[PDB]
Amino acid sequence: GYNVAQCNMTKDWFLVQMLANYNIGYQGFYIPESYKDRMYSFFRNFQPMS
Amino acid sequence: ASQLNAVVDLQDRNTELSYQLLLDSIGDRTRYFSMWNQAVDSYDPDVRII
Amino acid sequence: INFASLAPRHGSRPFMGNWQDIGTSNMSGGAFSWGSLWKAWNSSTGQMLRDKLKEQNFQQK
Amino acid sequence: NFASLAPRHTSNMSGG
Repeated sequence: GYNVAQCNMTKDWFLVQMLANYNIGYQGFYIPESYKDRMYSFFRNFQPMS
Repeated sequence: ASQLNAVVDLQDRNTELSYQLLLDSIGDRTRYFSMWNQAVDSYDPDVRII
Repeated sequence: INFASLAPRHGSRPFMGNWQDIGTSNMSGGAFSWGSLWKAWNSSTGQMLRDKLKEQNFQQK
Repeated sequence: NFASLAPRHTSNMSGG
């Protein structure tokens, strides 16, 4: 019961990546502003599958 | 006059990758500039993910 | 604490955000400064290239 | 002092 985003990523790792890249996570998750999320940023390349 | 080499390059830095990330950071990356042969590699998302 | 120290310091001047910053947004009349940029299978190329246009697209870098 | 020239009318890898 430690997964997120309907994928294999744990809440810990997702939280750490989002905090490291967008300063997001201590005040609720949400899609970061586009200008903060460049081509090599985290969220853009995240792709859950099932 | 003085052959005091002003470029001290190590083999630990990855200057190529550094410039790759800088070009993404400061400006848009999608657009193509022919002069520097500036055209970032990319796959078709309907091929990477079916 | 002057409450000041606690701020990212960017240069000997503690960086503190604008005073008039608290906030309201309800329905009509108010909107933000960063915005929405936004047969079959024949030609192909212009299309691959456009899919690639889904990244940062304007400014306010 | 140099106003006669003016027209008249840091990034490290992270930092959010």
